[PDB]
Amino acid sequence: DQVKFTNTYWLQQQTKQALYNGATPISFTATVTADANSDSGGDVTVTLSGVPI
Amino acid sequence: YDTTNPQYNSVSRQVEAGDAVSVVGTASQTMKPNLFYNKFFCGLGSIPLPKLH
Repeated sequence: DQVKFTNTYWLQQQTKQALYNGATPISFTATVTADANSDSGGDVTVTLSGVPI
Repeated sequence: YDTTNPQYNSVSRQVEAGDAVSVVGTASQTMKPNLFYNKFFCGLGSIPLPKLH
């Protein structure tokens, strides 16, 4: 699955300016590596591929 | 807008106290404008650097 971090945008990797596809800015998104289930109290631990450095 | 010097008027009337203005955009949105210009809008140069002793 893909999780999207809403207020944090991708950059152009050389220039370091935020990306904009003309409607909105394109937010950063990462991918779940392995299946992860949530325990009581409602909090999840997950490993993601792609990093918001 | 120059009464003594109308030669240089850029605009139709004079901005006066109480005139309505507005901003172009939406409050906090981050965006990436396209540009248009003419060759003589801006210019660029570079200064040759001497070498340290």
